Amino acid sequence: QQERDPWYDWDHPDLRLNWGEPIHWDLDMYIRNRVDTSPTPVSWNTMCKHLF
Amino acid sequence: MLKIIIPTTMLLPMTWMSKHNMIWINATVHSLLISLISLSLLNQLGENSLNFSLTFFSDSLSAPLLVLTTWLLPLMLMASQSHLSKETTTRKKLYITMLILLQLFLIMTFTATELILFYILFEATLVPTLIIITRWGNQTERLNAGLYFLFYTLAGSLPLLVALVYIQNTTGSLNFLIIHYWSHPLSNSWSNIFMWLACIMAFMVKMPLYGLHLWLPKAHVEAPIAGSMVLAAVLLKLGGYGMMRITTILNPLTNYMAYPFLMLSMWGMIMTSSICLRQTDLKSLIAYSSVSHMALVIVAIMIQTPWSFMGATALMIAHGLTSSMLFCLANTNYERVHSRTMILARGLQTLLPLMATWWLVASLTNLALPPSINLIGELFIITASFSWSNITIILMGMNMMITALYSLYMLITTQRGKYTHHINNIKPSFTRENALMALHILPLLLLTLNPKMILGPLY
Amino acid sequence: SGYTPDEKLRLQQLRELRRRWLKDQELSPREPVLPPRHSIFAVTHVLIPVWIIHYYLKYHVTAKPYTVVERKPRIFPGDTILETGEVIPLMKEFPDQH
Amino acid sequence: AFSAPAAYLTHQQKVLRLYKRALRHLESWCVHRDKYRYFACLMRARFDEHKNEKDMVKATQLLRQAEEEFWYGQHPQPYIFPESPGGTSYERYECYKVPEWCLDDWHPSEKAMYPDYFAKREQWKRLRRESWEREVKQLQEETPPGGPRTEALPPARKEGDLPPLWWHIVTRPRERPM
Amino acid sequence: GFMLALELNNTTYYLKFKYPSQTYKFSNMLGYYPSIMHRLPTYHNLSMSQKSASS
Amino acid sequence: HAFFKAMLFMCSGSIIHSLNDEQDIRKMGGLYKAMPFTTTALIIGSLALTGMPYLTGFYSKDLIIEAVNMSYTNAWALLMTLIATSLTAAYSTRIIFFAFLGKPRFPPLV
Amino acid sequence: SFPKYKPSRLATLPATLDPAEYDISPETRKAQAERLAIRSRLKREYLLQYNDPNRLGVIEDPALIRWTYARSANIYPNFRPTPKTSLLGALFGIGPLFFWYYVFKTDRDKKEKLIQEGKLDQTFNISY
Amino acid sequence: GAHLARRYLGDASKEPDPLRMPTFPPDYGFPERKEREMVATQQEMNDAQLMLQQRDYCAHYLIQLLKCKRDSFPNFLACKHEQHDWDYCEHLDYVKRMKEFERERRLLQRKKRREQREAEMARG
Amino acid sequence: SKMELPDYKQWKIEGTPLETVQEKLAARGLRDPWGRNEAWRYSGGFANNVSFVGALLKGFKWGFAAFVVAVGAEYYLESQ
Amino acid sequence: PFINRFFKYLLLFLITMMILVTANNLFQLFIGWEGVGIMSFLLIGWWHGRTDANT
Amino acid sequence: VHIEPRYRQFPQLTRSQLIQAEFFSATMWFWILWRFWHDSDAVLGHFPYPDPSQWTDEELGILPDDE
Amino acid sequence: SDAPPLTLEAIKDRVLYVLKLYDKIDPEKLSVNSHFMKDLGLDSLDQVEIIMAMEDEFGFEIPDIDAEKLMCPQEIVDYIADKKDVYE
Ligand SMILES: CCCCCCCCCCCCCCCCCC(=O)OC[C@H](COP(=O)([O-])OCC(O)COP(=O)([O-])OC[C@@H](COC(=O)CCCCCCCCCCCCCCCCC)OC(=O)CCCCCCCCCCCCCCCCC)OC(=O)CCCCCCCCCCCCCCCCC
Ligand SMILES: CCCCCCCCCCCCCCCCC[C@@H](O)O[C@H](CO[C@H](O)CCCCCCCCCCCCCCC)COP(=O)(O)OCC[N+](C)(C)C
Ligand SMILES: CCCCCCCC/C=C/CCCCCCCC(=O)OC[C@H](COP(=O)(O)OCCN)OC(=O)CCCCCCC/C=C/CCCCCCCC
Ligand SMILES: CCCCCCCCCCCC(=O)SCCNC(=O)CCNC(=O)[C@H](O)C(C)(C)COP(=O)(O)O
Repeated sequence: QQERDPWYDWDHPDLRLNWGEPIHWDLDMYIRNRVDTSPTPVSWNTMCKHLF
Repeated sequence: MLKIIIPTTMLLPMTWMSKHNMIWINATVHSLLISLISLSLLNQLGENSLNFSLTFFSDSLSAPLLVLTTWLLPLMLMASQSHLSKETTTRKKLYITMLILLQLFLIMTFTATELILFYILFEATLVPTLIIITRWGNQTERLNAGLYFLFYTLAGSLPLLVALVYIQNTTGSLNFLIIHYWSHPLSNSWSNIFMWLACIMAFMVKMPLYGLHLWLPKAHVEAPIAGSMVLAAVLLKLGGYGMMRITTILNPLTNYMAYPFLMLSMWGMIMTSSICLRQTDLKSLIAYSSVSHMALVIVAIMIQTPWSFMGATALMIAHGLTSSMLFCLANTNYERVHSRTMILARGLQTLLPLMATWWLVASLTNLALPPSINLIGELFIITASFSWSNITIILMGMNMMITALYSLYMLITTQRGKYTHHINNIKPSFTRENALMALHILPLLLLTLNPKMILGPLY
Repeated sequence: SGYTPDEKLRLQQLRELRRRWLKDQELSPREPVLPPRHSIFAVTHVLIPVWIIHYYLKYHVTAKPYTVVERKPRIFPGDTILETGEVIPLMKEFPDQH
Repeated sequence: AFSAPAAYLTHQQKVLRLYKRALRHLESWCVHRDKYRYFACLMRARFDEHKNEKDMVKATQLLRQAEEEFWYGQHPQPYIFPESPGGTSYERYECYKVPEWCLDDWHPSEKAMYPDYFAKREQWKRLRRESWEREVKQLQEETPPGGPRTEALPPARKEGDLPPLWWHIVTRPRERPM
Repeated sequence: GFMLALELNNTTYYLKFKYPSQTYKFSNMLGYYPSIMHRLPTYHNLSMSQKSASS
Repeated sequence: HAFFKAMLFMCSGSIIHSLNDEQDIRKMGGLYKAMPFTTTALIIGSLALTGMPYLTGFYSKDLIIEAVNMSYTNAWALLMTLIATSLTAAYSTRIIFFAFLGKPRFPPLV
Repeated sequence: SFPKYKPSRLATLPATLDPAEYDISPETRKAQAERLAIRSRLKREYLLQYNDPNRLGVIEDPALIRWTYARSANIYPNFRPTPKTSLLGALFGIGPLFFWYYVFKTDRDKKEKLIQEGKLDQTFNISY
Repeated sequence: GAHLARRYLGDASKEPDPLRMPTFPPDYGFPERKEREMVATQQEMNDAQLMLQQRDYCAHYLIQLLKCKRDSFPNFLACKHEQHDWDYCEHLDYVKRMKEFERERRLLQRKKRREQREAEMARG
Repeated sequence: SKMELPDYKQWKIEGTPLETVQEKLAARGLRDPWGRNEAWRYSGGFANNVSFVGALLKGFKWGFAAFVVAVGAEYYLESQ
Repeated sequence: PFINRFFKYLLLFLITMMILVTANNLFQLFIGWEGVGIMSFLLIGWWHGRTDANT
Repeated sequence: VHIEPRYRQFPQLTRSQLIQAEFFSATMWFWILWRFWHDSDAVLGHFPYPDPSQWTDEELGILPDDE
Repeated sequence: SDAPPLTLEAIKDRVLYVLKLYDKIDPEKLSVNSHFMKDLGLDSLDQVEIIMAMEDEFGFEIPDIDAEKLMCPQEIVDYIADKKDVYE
């Protein structure tokens, strides 16, 4: 839900969801209080190498 | 102890003879008086138990359980009268009759001096609970929930009956005092192994042990609020009480028959705590919480140390109070919005601040914030397990972290954020609901002030 | 580019209505209609609490052994003891590395 | 946030959005104002160099190249306005926002204070109750048979009509409610 | 440290613009510790607690 | 450390409140003259954090460094301690240069 | 020209870096038009009840109901015992139990053997 | 340090080992050595409750400094002569330790070279 | 209270680094149409500011004077 | 609008920190430990309508 | 005290804040100079660090490479 | 206290100030209803720069979809007033 457009007029602003639209199976994992899959400046598989 | 039994039997015709508009008032007042009377049972001795007669006795393990039962009756009465307003007078009286009969059976179960009488009462507690669930539940899943609740219990309890009558034919008595004084060790044979299993599995399924708990989410979600209160607060503790009673005759066989149940308890504790992290129904989360806490209680009973028994007693009392409070908190929102989905109604702290404070205190006691009796029990059990084996701390440690995570997840999902825009029927909290929450929470801290009253006979 | 006449007109009407609502949110002068010594802090917040604490420690806490334990006071050469009156000798004729 | 979106963006819209993003990230890199002005003028010259390309294929190829360069050279910690969706004060005052329908449940003693405010509230409620059916019927008339195709709403056209679906836009809580 | 930081802050006044190095990206993004440790363990834990424990 | 760390955060809060709840240093200009007392306090706190002689920071950090140097210890730990105590002065310098020196970069409604 | 960015599961591909949105077809434009039409129709259906003066309550959402029902009640009816299902169930439900059993049994056997030989340093171990 | 570079890069054979030191008898090279004496009694040190680490050979100066500090309590700037005396004693102790380290290095270098050159004499 | 914006025509890039920026963009054929919007950051009381070393030695003169007079008093106070 | 609550919260944190600091047994120290932890949790999410604060 | 916005001008400063800032900067610098004048050993070290090489073998007791 | 209660007159004054500090717009020829494309002869990039200049002046960003639409100073002032709940 972090990747959704924050400038859109969502029915539920906090959840960034619209009434009646299909809900992802793993929505509770993605509620943006939680796991974030948003694109990063540096690639994955490059951050891991540097950190390790 | 007929001075407590007889007043409840009098609650029965008092309810059935009351005016149509005074049943709740009369039942609540006299239930509270009976609780005050039962408060006298806390004056216990240091060496033996209070032996009232040939039939009833009171120990330092059963007195807090009796007090909890008698205190839980009025709270259930207050919690039930909201959603039963449109019901007819006769059916309301029948509901109160079911609750009174359940209390009477529970009171007699915790003080029976013989194991067969204890069995008969501990099995008689089934009928009122099943009737309540299947008659006054809301959804069509209540019938299946009642079937699951009945058969899971009976399939464990019938071998216990066979084992009990066999033991009485062998040793000549089932009286608990005689059983304790004339105890003899159990050899290592297949007959003794199956006797152990028959004496243990019914209480295991009552806790319930992980893998045998599938009935509990169904029954505790599909029941009405009073049913959920009494199922979580008192009826799960029958297994723990019975297990601590029966383990007297199971030594030294337990020394190795406890391994599968210990592994199941620890790993399934981790699993049920993890399950609580992805739950869309708010009541199922509280049910799985109960499963995790009861797994801890099972571990404590199985390792058989004084510290583990003290921790088990304290944890059972604390969990009863906390889980009943959490169920009532969820039922308030359900009555407001007629849905159990957790992410439907959000930002409720903005609309209901005092109810948010009650939510915060309940979820703080759920995660065992010190010096609550929840943490006293949990820490005693953890220390006993560490003495049993130093590697349990890892599993125990993981559980503590997970419990905090899902408790605060529930709190943040329900109370914080922004209120859903379309829901405009969230009325202010009634005085009844606030009084219910206060009567749940104040005894917890009061008991924290004097913790030797819930630490059991091993104190 | 820009708005269309429909959007411009709808924004105009909504803006007028919203400003009317915001104006209506204002309070008239009478709106909050309410229906019908110097050093006393140092007495009720310092003196009174320390009276209860000192009484509780002097006559209740110290009525049992090992409840208030104080580490023994340091003793130095050339000191004299209050109770016994014993004096402690000096310190072994310093080599005087002046 | 106020306008209804379209089914897609156009090429010039994408170019303008990339231009704004690049200017903002360059300002993030160039902290000082004179250096920012220098490099912003350079960026504008670079943008308007290829302004006159009549081959749309090569225009989109250049846009793709520019987006790739921007992603490689973006600021990892760009400046965000405090109330923008990533700022330090983005949703700070959302907990103070209370919907207007909550006032319907105030105790009469609470409503005894503020009589004129509640009189105005009653007037507004009567206005909404009178205008609802006209709004619904206007929406019914102006809607194509195959349902609406955008999220744009029609305005009021008649004598004393109101723009349909206005109550929850007009009666927003506030931006600084408490 | 004072002198080196002063030099590296004075050079920001120059009209020169160069893309950042990987050392700067490591320092600014906190070594990518929150970028990886707040996404991989949480994802695997929650996904396993749904797919395996519950279902 | 309690003293100067708390006062450094307090000066940061003062700057944040004055500039309409802005926290980014890239939009903080020349506050050396516009904020004389805040500038004085932040300079004193930065000098104490860096263990300037005879200040509060010095009576602990100086002894800590000189006791790390005269002990049988891991050599890598000593090297990292020295590099970190250089980076401390470097970060403190960054706040002062960016927040207090130069020309304004905040919105024009002062 | 510049180093390339490769997407991952927990760090996805940006929209401006997606080749599929830079080579478009009128079929794609038609699909976007249909998507916007469906979204707008759902939005209008919601807003009609949202602004209704006589509506008191919770506006029911069939999407939320479908989500919860799929996550809870629709799972077992759509379950088939397959080699994958059987292997994953056996592994994740059986392996941890015997792993922890082996660990705890080994630890306690070692402790008991040490106790038998009289060398465990149980001095001051009053409480268990 | 230079001793660390000498030990970890140069010949570690003739470099003293800080953990295993000394390796030579205390009276090896010296004809006679005075026994290092102590000024403060064990009972005095116990009564003053110094520390297990401050009970070194300079403990008497520390006792004097502590007594002067307790006597001159409000004037916390009067205990300078005693503090200087204690610091001087500790400096002399550190000088002695440096000397011990110095002694160990030369003996190790001298003994090993002398025995290897005697082996060289025996090799011809 | 009740204060109006200054005249917009007093903002000139004349004599500020914006001058230099304009010269270097003129050397390339470009132009900077926004310098006057940034001229206020250099125009008035923000014209000049101290250096890092100048900031660090903020109150050194007064403190040094007090230190010197106190040391002199110490030196001709031990003559008692 | 809730400054009184904020002041009460700050005071609560101070009390728990004193309990932590003066504790003589491990149970009292743990009480102070968890008290300051809970107080910091409540004070970090002071603006409870903001998702990042709760996170 | 009332200070009004300026809109692109240097903000209004009251005499007291500059007086306080200068006073505290001056007192810090005076404290540093005074405490260095009276406690220079705390920064420069107090006792001379000796050199091992200049210690004679007589006081260090090493044999003349013969025994 | 905090910042004063921003009014429509102040918003318009600041918008016109920023627009008259623009070198590509003549001061006197500019009016509160002047169109950016028709009357003033600016392209899209100049409009983007003007939107960014407005953002800097008021301290808050404007979404691109909303920003594209404004064409005259009246639209900018109206959008700012509607955003910040300015009614007087
Ligand atoms: C005399 C006896 C004592 C001798 C001590 C040592 C003697 C040498 C003296 C010189 C010491 C260092 C002097 C400066 C160092 C570099 C300065 C610098 O900034 O360079 C710019 C450059 C980046 O500049 P930029 O990104 O264009 O600038 C940003 C913009 O200007 C945008 O600007 P902005 O506003 O964002 O500002 C950026 C910011 C931040 O700038 C950066 O982003 C880069 C930060 C670099 C400084 C880091 C210093 C601490 C390094 C600790 C390393 C720990 C181990 C790491 C292990 C990594 C393992 C993967 O710049 C600063 O704030 C100043 C930076 C720090 C200045 C003061 C440095 C003091 C500490 C070092 C001197 C210590 C003196 C006392 C020593 C006492 C020893 C007993 O960074 C570097 O290239 C040099 C950093 C050193 C990294 C070397 C690591 C090796 C890389 C290759 C790996 C090979 C892998 C092999 C195969 C592996 C297979 C597994
Ligand atoms: C899903 C959750 C359900 C609840 C979990 C209930 C847990 C029940 C587990 C029972 C625990 C132990 C039962 C028997 C004790 C020992 C088990 C046996 O494997 O140990 C060896 C036994 O050796 C061999 O294993 C023989 C048994 C092999 C046949 C048993 C069938 C096990 C297959 C698994 C079926 C699943 C059972 C549960 C159904 C759900 C010991 O060697 P031995 O010394 O000789 O026997 C000791 C008895 N003596 C002294 C009289 C001789
Ligand atoms: C000891 C047993 C366990 C030890 C820990 C192992 C890993 C624990 C895995 C925890 C799984 C929890 C799943 C659900 C958590 C709640 C969801 C969640 O927190 O999402 C991530 C959430 C949001 O992300 P942000 O970056 O803050 O973005 C905010 C701006 N948008 O942030 C978090 O809370 C992530 C926290 C996860 C940390 C797990 C990694 C820690 C591992 C520590 C190992 C090192 C041990 C230390 C050794 C010390 C030396 C003796
Ligand atoms: C800090 C690091 C980030 C910086 C990296 C970014 C680098 C990008 C620089 C190079 C990219 C370009 O210029 S790519 C230029 C692409 N060329 C075309 O699209 C030709 C057709 N013209 C049009 O479509 C419109 O006229 C339009 C031009 C949009 C104006 O719109 P108005 O006139 O109607 O307002």
